[PDB]
Amino acid sequence: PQNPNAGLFKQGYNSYSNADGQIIKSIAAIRELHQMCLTSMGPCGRNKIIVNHLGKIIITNDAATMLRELDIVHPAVKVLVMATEQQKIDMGDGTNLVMILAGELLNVSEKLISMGLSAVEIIQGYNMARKFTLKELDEMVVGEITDKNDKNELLKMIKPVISSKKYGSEDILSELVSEAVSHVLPYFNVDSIRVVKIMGGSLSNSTVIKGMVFNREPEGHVKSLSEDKKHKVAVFTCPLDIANTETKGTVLLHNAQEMLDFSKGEEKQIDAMMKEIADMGVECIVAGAGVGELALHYLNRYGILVLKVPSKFELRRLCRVCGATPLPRLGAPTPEELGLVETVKTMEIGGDRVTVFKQRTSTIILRGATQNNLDDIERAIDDGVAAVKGLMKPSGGKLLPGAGATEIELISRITKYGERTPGLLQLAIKQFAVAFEVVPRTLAETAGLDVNEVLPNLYAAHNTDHLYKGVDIDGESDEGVKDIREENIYDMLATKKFAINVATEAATTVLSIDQIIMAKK
Amino acid sequence: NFGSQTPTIVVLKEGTDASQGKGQIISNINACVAVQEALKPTLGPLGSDILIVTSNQKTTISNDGATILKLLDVVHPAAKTLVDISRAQDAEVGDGTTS
Amino acid sequence: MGRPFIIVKDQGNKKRQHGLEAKKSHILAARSVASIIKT
Amino acid sequence: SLQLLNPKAESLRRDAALKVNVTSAEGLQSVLETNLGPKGTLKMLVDGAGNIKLTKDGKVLLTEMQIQSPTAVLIARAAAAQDEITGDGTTTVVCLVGELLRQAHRFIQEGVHPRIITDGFEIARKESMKFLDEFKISKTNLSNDREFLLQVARSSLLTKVDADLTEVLTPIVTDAVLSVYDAQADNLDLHMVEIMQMQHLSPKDTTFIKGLVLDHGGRHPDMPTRVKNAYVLILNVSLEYEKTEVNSGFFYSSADQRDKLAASERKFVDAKLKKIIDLKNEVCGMDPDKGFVIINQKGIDPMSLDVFAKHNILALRRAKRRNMERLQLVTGGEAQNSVEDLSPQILGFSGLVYQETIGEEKFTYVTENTDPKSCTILIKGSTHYALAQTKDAVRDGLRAVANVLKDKNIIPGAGAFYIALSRYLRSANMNKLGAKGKTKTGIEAFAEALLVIPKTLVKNSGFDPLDVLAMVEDELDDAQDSDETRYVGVDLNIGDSCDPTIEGIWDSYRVLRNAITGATGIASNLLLCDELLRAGRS
Amino acid sequence: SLQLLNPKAESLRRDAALKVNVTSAEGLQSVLETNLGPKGTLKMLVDGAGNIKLTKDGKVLLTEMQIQSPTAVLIARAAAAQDEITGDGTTTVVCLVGELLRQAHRFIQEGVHPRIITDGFEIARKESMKFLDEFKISKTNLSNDREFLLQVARS
Amino acid sequence: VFMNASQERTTGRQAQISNITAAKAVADVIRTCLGPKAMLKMLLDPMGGLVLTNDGHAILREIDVAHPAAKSMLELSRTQDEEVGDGTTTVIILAGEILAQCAPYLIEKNIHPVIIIQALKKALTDALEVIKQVSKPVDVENDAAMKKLIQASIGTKYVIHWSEKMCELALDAVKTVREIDIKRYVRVEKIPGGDVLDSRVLKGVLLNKDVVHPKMSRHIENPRVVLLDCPLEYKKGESQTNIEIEKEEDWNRILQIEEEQVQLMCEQILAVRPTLVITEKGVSDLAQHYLLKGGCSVLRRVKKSDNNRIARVTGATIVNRVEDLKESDVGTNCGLFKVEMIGDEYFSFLDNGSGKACTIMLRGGSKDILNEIDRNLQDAMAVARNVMLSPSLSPGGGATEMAVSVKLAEKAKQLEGIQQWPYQAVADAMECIPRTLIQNAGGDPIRLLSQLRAKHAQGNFTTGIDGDKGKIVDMVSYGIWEPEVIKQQSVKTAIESACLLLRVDDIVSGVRK
Ligand SMILES: Nc1ncnc2c1ncn2[C@@H]1O[C@H](COP(=O)(O)OP(=O)(O)O)[C@@H](O)[C@H]1O
Ligand SMILES: Nc1ncnc2c1ncn2[C@@H]1O[C@H](COP(=O)(O)OP(=O)(O)O)[C@@H](O)[C@H]1O
Ligand SMILES: Nc1ncnc2c1ncn2[C@@H]1O[C@H](COP(=O)(O)OP(=O)(O)O)[C@@H](O)[C@H]1O
Ligand SMILES: Nc1ncnc2c1ncn2[C@@H]1O[C@H](COP(=O)(O)OP(=O)(O)O)[C@@H](O)[C@H]1O
Ligand code: BEF
Ligand code: BEF
Ligand code: BEF
Ligand code: BEF
Ligand code: BEF
Ligand SMILES: [Mg+2]
Ligand SMILES: [Mg+2]
Repeated sequence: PQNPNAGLFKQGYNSYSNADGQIIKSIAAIRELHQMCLTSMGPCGRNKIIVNHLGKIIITNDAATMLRELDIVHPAVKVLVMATEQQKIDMGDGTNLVMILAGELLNVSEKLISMGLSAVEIIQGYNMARKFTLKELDEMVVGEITDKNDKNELLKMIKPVISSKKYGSEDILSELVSEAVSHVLPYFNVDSIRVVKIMGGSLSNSTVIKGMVFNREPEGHVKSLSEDKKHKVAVFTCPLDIANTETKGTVLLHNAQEMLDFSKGEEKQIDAMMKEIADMGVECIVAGAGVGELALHYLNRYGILVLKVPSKFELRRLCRVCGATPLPRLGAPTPEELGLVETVKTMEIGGDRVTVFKQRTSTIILRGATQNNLDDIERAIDDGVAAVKGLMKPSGGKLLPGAGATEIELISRITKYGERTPGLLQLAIKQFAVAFEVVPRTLAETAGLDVNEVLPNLYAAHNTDHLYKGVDIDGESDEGVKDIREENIYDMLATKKFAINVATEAATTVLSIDQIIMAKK
Repeated sequence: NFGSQTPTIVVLKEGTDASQGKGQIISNINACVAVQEALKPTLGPLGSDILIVTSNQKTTISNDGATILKLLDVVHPAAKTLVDISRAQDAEVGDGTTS
Repeated sequence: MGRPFIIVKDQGNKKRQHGLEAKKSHILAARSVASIIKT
Repeated sequence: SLQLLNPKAESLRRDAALKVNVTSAEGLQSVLETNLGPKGTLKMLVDGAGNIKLTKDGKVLLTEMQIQSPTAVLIARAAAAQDEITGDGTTTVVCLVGELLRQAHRFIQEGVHPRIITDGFEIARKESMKFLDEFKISKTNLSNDREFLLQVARSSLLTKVDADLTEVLTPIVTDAVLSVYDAQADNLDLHMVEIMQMQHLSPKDTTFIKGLVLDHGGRHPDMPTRVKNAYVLILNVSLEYEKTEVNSGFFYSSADQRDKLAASERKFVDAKLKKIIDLKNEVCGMDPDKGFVIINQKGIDPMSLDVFAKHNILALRRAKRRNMERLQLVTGGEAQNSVEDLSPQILGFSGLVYQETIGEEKFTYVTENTDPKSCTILIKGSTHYALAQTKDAVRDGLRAVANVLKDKNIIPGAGAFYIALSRYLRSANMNKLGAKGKTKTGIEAFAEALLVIPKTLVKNSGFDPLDVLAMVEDELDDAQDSDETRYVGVDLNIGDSCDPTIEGIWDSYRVLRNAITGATGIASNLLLCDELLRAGRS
Repeated sequence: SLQLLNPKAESLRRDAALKVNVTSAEGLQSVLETNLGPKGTLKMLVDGAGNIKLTKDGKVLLTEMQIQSPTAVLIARAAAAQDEITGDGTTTVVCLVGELLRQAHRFIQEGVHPRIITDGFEIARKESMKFLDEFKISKTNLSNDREFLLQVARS
Repeated sequence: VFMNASQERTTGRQAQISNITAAKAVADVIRTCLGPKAMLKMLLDPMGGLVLTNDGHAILREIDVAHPAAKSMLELSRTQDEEVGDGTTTVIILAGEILAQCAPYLIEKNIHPVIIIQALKKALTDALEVIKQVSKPVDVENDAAMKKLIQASIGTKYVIHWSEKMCELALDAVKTVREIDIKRYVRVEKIPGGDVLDSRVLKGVLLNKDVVHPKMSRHIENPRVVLLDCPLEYKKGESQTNIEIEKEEDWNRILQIEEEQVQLMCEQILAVRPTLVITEKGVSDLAQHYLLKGGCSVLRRVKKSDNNRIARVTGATIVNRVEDLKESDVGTNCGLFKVEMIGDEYFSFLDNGSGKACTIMLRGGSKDILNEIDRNLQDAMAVARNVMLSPSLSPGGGATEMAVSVKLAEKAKQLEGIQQWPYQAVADAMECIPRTLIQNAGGDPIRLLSQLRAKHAQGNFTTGIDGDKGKIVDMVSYGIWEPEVIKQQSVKTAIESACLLLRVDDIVSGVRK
């Protein structure tokens, strides 16, 4: 017996040709991770516990985070993974919809590839349908709410985004989010809101502080002018110690009259450093760099609090709350560059001696039991935190009817563009629609409802009060749907825009290939 | 095509453990039950004490739940919740750790 | 309903003396220590 | 899609399956064109034992070598089905499949569905077969042309052995076939074919014996060496001590009873011996000229050898179980089995039987027979590598002359037949059908593909193959415009055009009949494949 | 003869050397013709690190891959010399040596000295070069044609 | 241990996928072996032979498959061949796209398997009634109308080139074994070389044996034939007989009993005025002398199965006991006995009354490609034997299949509910044969399925695809009609298949015993 070779030009490879590794073997390898986050979509979706390359546990509802924490091989699978990472950096939300669309866009593409359509045919047909989906979306917008920087409107907007990541308490969380954002708004930096998580209590025990939290050791003594109020602040890049030069500092002593005078002159050398700062009426010095033991001694006597440890992160986010300006040159403690803080005390949380900087930049102290879960609800908070920054920048904040209503009106409207086009391309546009059945279908499948009895009851009620109707959870709603206009359930336009666009690119680009070539490890 | 044999593109890297559905949920509960069941004696006035010898010959005797669950190296990721659940109790209260 | 599992770390290298049959092995241990010195 | 069903399964898919098949056939033909015609070159082969076989024969290389390529082992099966059914042309099939796949491949790489060429192969094969029935020359073989048949041995032997060994084997082959054939149109080759080989002298020492030279002799020293007028006896029933098929063991209770049984066990044989001598006395007693000879299929006991040497009989034991029949067509008498139903009307006669001894081996001759329909080619040869080599030359000529008798036709050689096809098939493509166009290319290849034999003969010749081709192509058009068409092939000596009818170089019908239908059948099956699969139990 | 100077030396001699070279060049044009023109197809490449390169460019496949065939590595260097001095036409070169070796092999297998076809290559090249000077259309690029130069990017 | 360990459990949708995946990728290795434009997948077997054909079941048969769902799929083309003969390719492609078009689209929409099985079981009872109403009954003995049958069923594999001869060889083989037939009384002795135009069904049997004695005739005009189920040497005591010799004379008397026992046989054999004697067991070197003097050419050691074949042609009956050889047991009306020589090897012919067994002599271009013709003739002789039993003929070439499509596409809409989804996906499945027939041709499938489906609804049952063209053709005017039982069984088992594999939700591996 025995078989010959085909061609030896390379060092030892594998080639996946005839679009096989694309038309079938790729779609099904994507389906494996499509079914994964299919059961993580929405409030009824389940979290997944992922133990990484170093044994550190991570539990997430998020598709992008859950996919970032996995080690992936299949190249065409990797394509939709970078696409979920796209909408993570560029919107924060929708990461689960990137996947669910692109995954089905290919899943439902299998019936076309086998029908007799070309690869270039489905690509162009999906492009002609995406460009229609985005156009027919802009004319379904409700409540372009832009009440300056309103605190009551932020709460209505964030509630649904938080709800579908950690359904436990959408109310108790988004109140913490909105309140921290309310202390910053007078472009609304994602970075202007910081999160500190420390174990103890419940998720309700959590608080919002109009400043900052430092888990560093305070030095000399704690400022009790805190009760009296109006404390002055100064920041330094330089170390609070005798200023050495960058070039090797040698101390050449010639006469014995130098020894006494050097050491005792050193005493005064930095006492005089400290006095030029005390005589400016400063009550708190925040050091990023080091502090000498002689220097803290004189500051200790001058009745001034010291806060060493900050890296460059803090020196900038503390700068914005107190309103100071940090100077590297220790010789210029200007009154026009000082800060002002309402309270700087040693509030002990969970047993840790923590320094507070309350009352700009704000800090939420998320408290709980498991240091594990607290990590995830920080990502839930960061979803809405980044959802707020996405309202401000673009001219229109805008609103869409979520829970499926947006998706089902799309199934109807995209098919309407389907039947208008004749030609061979018609089918690619029509299937592009059927793929949108996944968003409500997975919402139903996560709730444990008759997929075969909800979808027909949801379409039927959507054929202008029909525009609002989208799927709901529970036993009375086991009958069907809910008027989404009344439950305060909306997702934003800019969320569904990046999603449906990146998901169409992701499903197109894997359809562009028909020969994958891979090298050994 | 170059190869007479072209295997199959892998979803995840070899040596990746995956668990789905009812198996998963009920396995995680049973795993937790195990940690609990062994900590159940130390409760109450006539509670039993545990003698743990760690991997480094460190011999310890205790009734302090957080100390027992910490000296036990829990690897199971779902049963590591019970160590963090007891740790938080020692942090905010001190007592209850076992309970 | 049977999965080979990892509760504690290096579970294979951990032996467990249990209940009374442990106490016997503890007292008799001290006992032997005693017989060495009692003389 | 296949790789799921079996993790460790070799496969060559799509257009690679074609390539792998074509490169291999193109290759087998590259290892087997050094053999084509007398212009070819002898190759020495040594198997793992150390045994030196030494032949230019096509089927020889193929059976003597380990074949690994699957597409290759299939082509060597058409070569075998050629040698077993025709005798000659085992090389023509290989490179006809080679240049047939090579020429068909040039169009498929241009973008033609194999099936299109496949049909163009068949439609050409059908035409080539009708052409052949019309191209042959009808030699009146029922007239047994003494020297025309001498020029079919001389054409087929020259392509296997020497210049001066062929002039020796030529008559010996021809005179053999002629000494078998009957007016009732029969030729049971295997009988008058007895190829006997001898280790001594030289391969140019081979002698034709119009009788039968055997591989044994008189096992007793006192037996006759020369028997002047031999009545030959053809027996088969064993002349030896044999125990009973039902358990024989006996009992005796006297020191005498031993001996009076000791002959009682030999009596059965001796009573079978009696009836022989009773014929050897009733036929020889009266004639001191007439001798009596036995050639026995089964054994002859040492007790019974002293018997035959006594009554001056020439006994011969354990002859080949086929030689019974050969001797019947040598002397005349039918081969008897039993001794008890034996008459002198059954004894065959040969005018001379003599025993030549060489070292320790003995050769019993059967000469000067009154009328023989079976003969023997006594191949003499010094070594051992030649004794198979000069046999595999005689075979490829003894079956080659018998094809001129079996088929009442023959075809002029030097590859004139192929050239004529390549000219005819190039013209009548418009004529054959006004064909499907696509079909036309398949012919266009198959047609120009046949030109292998000519070219690969000029290649072997040394002369420029494309040049002597065009030379025959030129001198043919000279007769095509002159009306009377005379045959033209390739002269291998001078590198010029020539007439095979004049030069006396011929080529059998059945050879070229089962050459084309075999090559097309295997090449037009190797194209049509799209996968090469390997799957099965460990 | 050679085998006496080095016991462990690999060598393809006579007609085999020619066959190896052509099979290889025919082969390297067989793996790159999938790229020629807009009708061509997009290929995904993943290196041992896991990095996704995704290009139809000829010089891309040649740089991105580990070439083993010595006759093939020589043809890939022509493609380099193309991209480095021209920018475009790195696929044209490969399958022009393929079909060039392929069409010339059809004659050497029949029984023609390669040097005979080599001169016929050069005497046609010199001719192909004189024809090019006479086949081109002179666009007045000193006038800078706004939309004509737009149809070269578009091509 | 708890269970046994070393056991890979696949459960739920996870297990379901594995089965549909494999079953559909089974169809994949044969998709390009359907119809006329189909190819030849050349196969390397384990111990060194070679097989290269189209005959669906002969491709799969030489493939080793591990994943049970494909082991279930392949051993399912076996049922098909062992019932009809042709259609072994089709069965698996349907088995696949019943599981493909049906399952994933609807098993991944939460529909429970057991409802689907009941839904697909009704779709068969319906599908069979459709095929039988779109078919047309045919004259089974209109010798020339039956050649159009065979002409169509060979017009697939490499044998097309000589259909005209093959159909005559197929039809004439089944004609002389017909009260109903068994095509295993038809030895198909393959002889390398010549050409196919040399193949000739012999109303008789061919043997590879030569006459055991030279003097015995190699040509008998009208031979009276005796067939023997017993050896032609002296038998032994089956009772472990042993002889104890005492007297001097005893030896010769016994040693001749065996010489005589044969003469007692030969006297009894020759007593039926025979000229030919053939035995299943070997013949003695003394038996030939008494059968030479009897004038009987003797044949020794001939296959047990070749005897029942000869005895059916010659008309003589085979007897073990020589003692009771009767007047009936002789070969009346065998017209000839010869030993013609086909280049080197001797073959014994038996030619020329009421035949009921037959030998097909085949000639080709190799011993290798001969097998590939026998694989075609076996598929030819099959389609001829089907029809004589089931006289009806389906209008094939994708047409019978498309018929099942829109008949089931109407029935599904008129059913509604939940049972409709699986039911409307067997209708989806049927069109897969046209789909692959457009493909293997090379036309645009969607463009031609469109002008097929709708052009079927009001355009007759017999509207299918022409292979070589790749266009719609009324199969009445063209001449491609497949026998009715093929279309019957094909749809029967292929569904029985998809409805066996759907019941699987769990794969436990490492079971033992
Ligand atoms: N209270 C709710 N009830 C029903 N559906 C909701 C609710 N809140 C959000 N959703 C839906 O959940 C989807 C968001 O899913 P989620 O798990 O947050 O992933 P992502 O935001 O990355 O798409 C939205 O399409 C929205 O319509
Ligand atoms: N003197 C000759 N001149 C030209 N051609 C010859 C001559 N002798 C033999 N041939 C040709 O050589 C071929 C015989 O080739 P050979 O080496 O015997 O291999 P094969 O086994 O294929 O016959 C025949 O085609 C015959 O026409
Ligand atoms: N629209 C078109 N129609 C026909 N031929 C085209 C078209 N566009 C480009 N081509 C041809 O395709 C070739 C471009 O090949 P390309 O894939 O760019 O590889 P390269 O230029 O590197 O060889 C050019 O020779 C050009 O003549
Ligand atoms: N010339 C043709 N054109 C179109 N369809 C054909 C033609 N010949 C046969 N068919 C169809 O294809 C089937 C034969 O294909 P084949 O490869 O033999 O599959 P199977 O082995 O299952 O019979 C027949 O049942 C018939 O319906
Ligand atoms: F999956 Be998301 F960004 F709530
Ligand atoms: F066991 Be405890 F911490 F009271
Ligand atoms: F090499 Be051959 F069969 F004359
Ligand atoms: F692929 Be090229 F260099 F346009
Ligand atoms: F290819 Be088949 F089973 F006629
Ligand atoms: Mg979300
Ligand atoms: Mg307590």
